[PDB]
Amino acid sequence: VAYWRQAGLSYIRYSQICAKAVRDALKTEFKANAMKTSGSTIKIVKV
Amino acid sequence: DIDTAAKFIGAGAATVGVAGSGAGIGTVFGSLIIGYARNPSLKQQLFSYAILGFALSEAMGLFCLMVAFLILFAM
Amino acid sequence: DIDTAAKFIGAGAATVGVAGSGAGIGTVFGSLIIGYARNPSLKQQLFSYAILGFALSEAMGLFCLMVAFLILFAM
Amino acid sequence: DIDTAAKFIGAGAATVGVAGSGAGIGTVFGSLIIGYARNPSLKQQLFSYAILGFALSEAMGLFCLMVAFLILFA
Amino acid sequence: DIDTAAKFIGAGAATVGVAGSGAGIGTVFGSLIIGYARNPSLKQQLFSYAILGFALSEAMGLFCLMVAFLILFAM
Amino acid sequence: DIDTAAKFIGAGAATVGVAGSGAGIGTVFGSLIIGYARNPSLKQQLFSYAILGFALSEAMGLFCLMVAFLILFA
Amino acid sequence: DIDTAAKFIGAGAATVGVAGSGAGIGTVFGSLIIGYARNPSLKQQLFSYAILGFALSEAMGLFCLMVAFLILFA
Amino acid sequence: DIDTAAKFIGAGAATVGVAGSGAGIGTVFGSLIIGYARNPSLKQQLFSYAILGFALSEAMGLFCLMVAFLILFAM
Amino acid sequence: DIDTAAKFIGAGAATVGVAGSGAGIGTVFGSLIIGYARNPSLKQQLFSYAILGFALSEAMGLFCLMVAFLILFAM
Amino acid sequence: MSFTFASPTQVFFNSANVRQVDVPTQTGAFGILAAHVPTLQVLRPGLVVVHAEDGTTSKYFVSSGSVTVNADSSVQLLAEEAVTLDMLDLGAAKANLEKAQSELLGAADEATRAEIQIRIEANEALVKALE
Amino acid sequence: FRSVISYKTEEKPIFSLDTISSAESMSIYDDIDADVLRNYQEYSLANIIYYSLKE
Repeated sequence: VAYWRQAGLSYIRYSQICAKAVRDALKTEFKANAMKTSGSTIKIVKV
Repeated sequence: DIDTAAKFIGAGAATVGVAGSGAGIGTVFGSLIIGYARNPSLKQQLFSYAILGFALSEAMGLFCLMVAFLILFAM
Repeated sequence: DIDTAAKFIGAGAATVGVAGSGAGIGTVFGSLIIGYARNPSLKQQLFSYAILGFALSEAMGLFCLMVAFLILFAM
Repeated sequence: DIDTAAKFIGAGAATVGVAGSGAGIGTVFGSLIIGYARNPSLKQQLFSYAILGFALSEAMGLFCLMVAFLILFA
Repeated sequence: DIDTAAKFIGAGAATVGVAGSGAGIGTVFGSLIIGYARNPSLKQQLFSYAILGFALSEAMGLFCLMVAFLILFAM
Repeated sequence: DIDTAAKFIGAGAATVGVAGSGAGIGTVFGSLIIGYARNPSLKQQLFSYAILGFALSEAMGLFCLMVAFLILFA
Repeated sequence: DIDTAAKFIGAGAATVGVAGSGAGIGTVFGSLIIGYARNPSLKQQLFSYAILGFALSEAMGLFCLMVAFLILFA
Repeated sequence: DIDTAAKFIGAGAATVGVAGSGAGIGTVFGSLIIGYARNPSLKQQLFSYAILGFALSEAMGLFCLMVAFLILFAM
Repeated sequence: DIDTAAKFIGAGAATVGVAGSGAGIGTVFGSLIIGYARNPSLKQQLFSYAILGFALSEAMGLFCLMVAFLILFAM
Repeated sequence: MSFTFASPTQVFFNSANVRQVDVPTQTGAFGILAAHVPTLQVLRPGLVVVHAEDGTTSKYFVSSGSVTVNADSSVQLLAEEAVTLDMLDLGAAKANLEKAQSELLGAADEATRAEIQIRIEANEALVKALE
Repeated sequence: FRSVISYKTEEKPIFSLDTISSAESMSIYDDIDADVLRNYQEYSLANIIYYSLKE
């Protein structure tokens, strides 16, 4: 029960943040294809 | 006085038995450490059980300890 | 007389076997702690076993204590 | 007499060795607890190996007490 | 004389009991290593419980030393 | 003779060694419980090595036993 | 002499307690091996713990032998 | 002969060293069971190190036993 | 002859103590075994500090053995 | 052992055979050999140094995911972000660690604190990875 | 997808933590705390959804 679990952050949030971190450490030589294929696009529509 | 010799030697031999009490308290405390680390949620219940084991071995140590105390006072 | 002291010498040497009982009780009541920490949903069976082990090892502890007190008072 | 005192010493010492058998019972039973928590679907075999280990520890304990009762009363 | 001889025998067979406390602290700190390796997010609580275990285990150990000391100095 | 009393004393003191074998068997069989609980599919070889360890700890137990009767009954 | 013979007996007896300190030290270092093979990203802290424990347990066994060597000549 | 009484007493007292070896070896091979269970394809390396530990615990054990045996016969 | 016997008795009561270091050695080497079972990638480090633990407990074993020989031969 | 190490975008090992693996996890790293006991551990920001059947051992940083050690001795190592080491800037990793700590205090909520702690931990594991 | 002309509709199962941590089938799996299943399922849900999105 790591710290972020009792914080309420779902494990997907943790993976999102770790992946974003490892992306920010990528060289801008590769940030080209890192930035694309990375961003989320889906919007939500409620009931 | 061989009576006093027996009293003191017996008290010294009886007080050693608390080695089991020492090992038991140590292993119980270590087990509580591991249990809290793995599952911090049940901290309270685990600590209660640890205190129970603590006391239930302290009583067995107090058995020999009180034997020695009784020898010291009475016999 | 020497034997009026040898009785108590032997009994004091005998009582020390309770270290094994103490260590065993502590080990079992640490295993209880961590077993409950890992899998809380099996608590009742864990405790049912724990009592079995406690009684069954303090039984040998009390065998030692009975040997001692039989040397002391009953013979 | 001195052999009576020697026999008393024999009891007092020889019985102590049972501490190891008692502690071994304690450890094997703690292992029972751990294994059962880990693999509850083997309860029966857990009791099997538990009683096996207990028998193999009471072997040592009863050797201790037999030596005591043979030095003392025999 | 045998009074002094009895005192020396008693101290020798009494100060032994601290071996069990030594095993206890060894187990406590081994479980401390395991507990830290598990969750470094609890270091302060782990320290608290471990020093508590050391205090309340060396306290158990010290009684045989105290018994021998009282027997020697002031009988 | 008094030296027979000394033999009794020595044998009683020696009989404390049994404790090591007792505790060793306890922990070996506990670890066998663990290794058969975590990985049931090695039961066979795990038990083989567990009985090996039982044998080599009963070794200490029985050598203490035999030496106790050798000093007692040389 | 009676009293000096008992001095020697008491010294030899007092210097047994070291067994517990040695076993506990072995436990501390085996546990360091485990907790380091698990999480090798805290090596510094793990060694801090293990050495502090070694010092502590060695010291307590040394207190037992301190009782031994003070009863020897005091 | 009183010195022979001492011989027998000392031999019987110092043959207890096998206790620690028995306990340590039991722990060693239990850990071997666990380690081979977790990672069965290192059974050969695990048994190499297990035999190392066995031999090098019984080494000190029988070292003490041989010292006590030389005490026994050929001091 | 009383001191001659007491010397051997104390020598035995000192050569017993190393059994605990033997148990500790068994513990640390089993720990090496299972730690290498878990994380074989740290073979070098694991073995190198397992041997250090071995020698470090051999320290205390030698400590008691030298105590015994000192009492037996040089007072 | 049938190893399969993959990322949402690229596949490194597909049913490939490698002798030994060194995976991180949420409960401290460990290793995998042919018949390792089955497990369902998830990953932690770290680096997996796959030991090829021969001498070569190749180190891939992984940021999160899941390791499954199979019943039949195989392995699935899925990583949300599996980058070989050279693609990373160690200086940038340390700088990110330092900044993330900088905004550590500015967390009015506990969940925000956990967020910054997550990024900080990942960045530091990166910093150690690149040395 | 199967070929430029071929696509077959499919349905795949999603299991919850209660359903997956109460089955004898996967008892053997080791080291599985009651929490690591929560994380593993939280991740496998997104994982299957992403696979379906691509297909």
